[PDB]
Amino acid sequence: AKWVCKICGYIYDEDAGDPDNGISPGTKFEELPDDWVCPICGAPKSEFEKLED
Ligand SMILES: [Zn+2]
Repeated sequence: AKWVCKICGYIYDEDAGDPDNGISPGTKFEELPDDWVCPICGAPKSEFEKLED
């Protein structure tokens, strides 16, 4: 599953994960932290659109 920031235009890839902020390659969107926000703009995951999946 790929996600996107519908603010800044950043992207999450549940493949590539996010070890940068303590995500492993194969973590899910809503299987992220509560306090997981945008690594860029600081928009919480509430502000992250999907790429349809
Ligand atoms: Zn953002």
